[PDB]
Amino acid sequence: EELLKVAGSPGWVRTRWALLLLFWLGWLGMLAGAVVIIVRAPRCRELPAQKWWHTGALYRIGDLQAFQGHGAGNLAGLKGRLDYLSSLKVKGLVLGPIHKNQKDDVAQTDLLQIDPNFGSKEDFDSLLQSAKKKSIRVILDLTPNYRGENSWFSTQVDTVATKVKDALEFWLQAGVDGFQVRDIENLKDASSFLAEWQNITKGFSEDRLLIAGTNSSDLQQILSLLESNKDLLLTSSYLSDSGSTGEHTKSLVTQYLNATGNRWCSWSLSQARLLTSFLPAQLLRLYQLMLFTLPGTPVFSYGDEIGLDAAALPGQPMEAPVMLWDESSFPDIPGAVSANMTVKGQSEDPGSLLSLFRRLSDQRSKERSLLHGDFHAFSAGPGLFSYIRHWDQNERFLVVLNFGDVGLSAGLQASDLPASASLPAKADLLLSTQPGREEGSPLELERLKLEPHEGLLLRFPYAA
Amino acid sequence: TLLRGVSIIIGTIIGAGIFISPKGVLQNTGSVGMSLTIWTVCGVLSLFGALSYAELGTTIKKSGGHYTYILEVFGPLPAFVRVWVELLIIRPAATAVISLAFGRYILEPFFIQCEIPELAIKLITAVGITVVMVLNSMSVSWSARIQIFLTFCKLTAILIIIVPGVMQLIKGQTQNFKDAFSGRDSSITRLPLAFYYGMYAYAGWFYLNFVTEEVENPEKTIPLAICISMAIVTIGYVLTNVAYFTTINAEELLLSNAVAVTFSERLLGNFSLAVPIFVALSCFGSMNGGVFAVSRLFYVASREGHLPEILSMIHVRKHTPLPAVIVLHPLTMIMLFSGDLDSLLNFLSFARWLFIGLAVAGLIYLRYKCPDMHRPFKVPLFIPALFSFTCLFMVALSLYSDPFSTGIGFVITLTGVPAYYLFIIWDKKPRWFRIMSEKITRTLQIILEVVPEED
Ligand SMILES: *[C@@H]1O[C@H](CO)[C@@H](O[C@@H]2O[C@H](CO)[C@@H](O)[C@H](O)[C@H]2NC(C)=O)[C@H](O)[C@H]1NC(C)=O
Ligand SMILES: *[C@@H]1O[C@H](CO)[C@@H](O[C@@H]2O[C@H](CO)[C@@H](O)[C@H](O)[C@H]2NC(C)=O)[C@H](O)[C@H]1NC(C)=O
Ligand SMILES: *[C@@H]1O[C@H](CO)[C@@H](O[C@@H]2O[C@H](CO)[C@@H](O)[C@H](O)[C@H]2NC(C)=O)[C@H](O)[C@H]1NC(C)=O
Ligand SMILES: *[C@@H]1O[C@H](CO)[C@@H](O[C@@H]2O[C@H](CO)[C@@H](O)[C@H](O)[C@H]2NC(C)=O)[C@H](O)[C@H]1NC(C)=O
Repeated sequence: EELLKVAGSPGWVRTRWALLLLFWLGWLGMLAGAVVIIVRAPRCRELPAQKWWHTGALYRIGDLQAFQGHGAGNLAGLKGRLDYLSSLKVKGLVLGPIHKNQKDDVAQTDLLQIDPNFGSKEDFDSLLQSAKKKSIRVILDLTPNYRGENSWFSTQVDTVATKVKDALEFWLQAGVDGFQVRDIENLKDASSFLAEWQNITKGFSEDRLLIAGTNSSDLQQILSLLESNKDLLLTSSYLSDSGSTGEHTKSLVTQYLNATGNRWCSWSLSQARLLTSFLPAQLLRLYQLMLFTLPGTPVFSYGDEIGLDAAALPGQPMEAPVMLWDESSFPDIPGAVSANMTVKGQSEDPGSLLSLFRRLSDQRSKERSLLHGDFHAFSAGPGLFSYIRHWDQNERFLVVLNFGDVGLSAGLQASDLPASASLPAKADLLLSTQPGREEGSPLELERLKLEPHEGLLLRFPYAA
Repeated sequence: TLLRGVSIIIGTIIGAGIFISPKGVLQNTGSVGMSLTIWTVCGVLSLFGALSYAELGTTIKKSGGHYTYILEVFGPLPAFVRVWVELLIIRPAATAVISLAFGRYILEPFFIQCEIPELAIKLITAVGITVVMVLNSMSVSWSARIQIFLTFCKLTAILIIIVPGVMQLIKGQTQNFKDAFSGRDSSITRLPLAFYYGMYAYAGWFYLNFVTEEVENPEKTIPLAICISMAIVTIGYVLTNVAYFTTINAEELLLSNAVAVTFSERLLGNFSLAVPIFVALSCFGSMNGGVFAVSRLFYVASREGHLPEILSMIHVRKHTPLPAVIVLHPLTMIMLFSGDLDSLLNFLSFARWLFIGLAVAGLIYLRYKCPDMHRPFKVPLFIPALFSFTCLFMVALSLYSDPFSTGIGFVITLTGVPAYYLFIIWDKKPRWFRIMSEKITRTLQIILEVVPEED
């Protein structure tokens, strides 16, 4: 111990200091390199405060006695299939109008009076309470004369600024996360009435939206109905034209995404009617891939995840068809509910139309790109429509849509995408409309050749 | 009484393992209900292992911990290999695994939702290791007061997850548990590796020396303080994983990088302010658990001639294990710079669990041949022949699985068998190894200014 003491002295102590001097230089070097790597590393953008309806699809439910079953229709029964609705990974239920509406009369139609035929507020409170735990927020339609020739009253329902206003306060007290009105062409100068109600709803809380609707396909009418307010998710007949032409389904989408550019929109074929009222059968798979990938929020009626066809199954009312839950869910003249059509006859098939909807909704409601990734669409073959959904550092995407009759090649002449999102030569396939292509095999975009009426969906995370 | 002993031990088992392992377990389990039973099984197996070690230490009474528990039950030959394997595999990898998570959770506040570059994490990890070792080497008192404060911050690091994880159970947020025992395939080929994560969380009872001279009323409060304090820890970890599972679904738990940060940002509003600072303070307390824990092993081993005489000396003043850290430091750098946490943990747990299942298997030998020698505590012969035959079956099966990170561990352990030529050899070639041994001894104890303990 003492021999060590004498040995810590001139000549070999000079070494001792230098050792921890080099050690401290090395440690400060490690720390400085760390902070430089912190500085050099790209700082990502901020998440733009997504609401609940910004995350997943909505789900309109028009006729309860047709969504539930003849005679069995009531508000309580919605608890039975609320797990089915949460299986689709939806985030809303446009449910209604379930208020008291005798007929065609303004003084005999109250919004604040729940319709007894669906069940009173005893079932409604339970509806909300059991909807909250599955994160399936409820939205109620207030179209007052929803049982007459015209959706809005005839002479003048001026009391909408009174009655609907009291509704937008009372029911927001109850806990309904948004509302909706339909055929806002009849609502005389709706742009100010919608202004009042949107002011009420957003000012009440920003986690409370307001959807509208109209039967117009002219963008000028839609823009003039989006006159001042731009947080209103107007669902219109803009796409109601069957279209599918190489430019209509291209030009309409671009031009509407060119009016406000990025402002959040709502994507739906119609305000109330099903997909199949307009779409031929072979495009039912096709459009569901488009609507889930376009920027905005998709809106689906009941049975648009399985394609309720009024042509295959007769007897169905044209406005409100009957949902098929099982092998006897049709109570009228039976014999046409063969397992192909039903829900359970499609929950098992991996290639079923319901399964496609489930995969698409899972991807849409989960991965950060589809929620809020920017949108760029580039030129391609005459019957195509390709685009990309890219965010800051999250996964990319790519979708190809053949709207023609003859199998075409991709013809990807992109040549203008930002260098942050420029296409690679092989992209990881994820799914397809018409199955058969191996889902997971990176496909080549120079030899990318389509089949008629086929979609695609690919992935490429190059520091994306 | 046993009250303080329960606190003493429970301050060791709890740690960063509850933040590092969950995703690892779920990875190679494929389910949620099948993952929450792995945690329970590893909890009961840790109970069995600690309860066996308590008997090993109570029937030998040669103080020194794990090393002495193998020195004479088998012979010096496995004992030297135990020290070799620990100081070449276990302690470096364990430190680098705790600190690879500390470095992540200390950079999480700055990279709020970004992809932290893999090298920044390693650089911050190495800086943290260097800070911890300078703290342990410059002074001791401030390495114990800080350890107490960090134990408190370690308890808080899990009470800050359990409480928000049960406040939503009382609400009724049970949705991820519906198909509990169902998920991916995850065959038996990936069950041992999940076992490794499961038993890594319940770490600390290894280096937990027990004394019959000080502990009040022995044969009473040594097992009655491990039975009723590993059950508490098992319950705590089960509830913590349940809290993780109620919020985070299995899939986004799998794709995540740190679990506590996701749980915080999905529950709390002040998430970055508290959670990836208390988890970091708990990981810092865990890596601070290298405080003399390894140096006592040097002191015990070097006495009967296994480690060099250098490695068991203390500073002239500022008395610290200075030579015991400049040997654990470069190895830790090599591990954390040339390895991955999913591949360092296999490397760690193969060599740990092999030489623990070969240790507790000694009990089944000491009870049969040479029996009835000062046996105050007496476990029934159901726990050793259920812990030995589980370590030596989740390890022997961990070579059919992942042989490129456990195969190297097995090679290094086997290298200990030749490495017994350092201990015994016909001649050390005075000029060619003895001269360098003496010169390095001189230089190493003259540079560090360290002296023998009291010899
Ligand atoms: C409510 O709607 C009106 C239009 O109907 C929005 O426009 C403002 O209306 C108030 C009403 O007194 C005027 O004083 C303002 O000058 C109008 N313009 C602006 C820019 O405020 C109004 O923004 C909407 N939101 C509210 C009032 O919160
Ligand atoms: C929306 O549907 C109506 C239903 O016929 C279309 O026709 C309008 O009907 C209302 C009331 O029946 C009349 O007041 C309008 O003059 C009708 N318009 C036309 C052009 O005939 C209406 O055209 C549809 N909306 C659009 C934009 O075409
Ligand atoms: C549609 O979007 C494009 C680019 O996103 C823009 O089109 C410009 O239109 C004006 C007038 O028609 C031309 O002078 C420019 O040369 C066009 N730009 C390009 C790049 O071609 C514009 O943002 C939108 N179009 C309009 C008419 O506003
Ligand atoms: C479910 O799919 C099968 C397979 O296509 C359908 O069988 C077709 O039925 C149509 C009648 O609309 C025939 O024209 C086709 O020739 C049939 N296809 C084959 C391959 O035979 C079946 O009809 C579908 N289910 C229902 C209820 O229509």
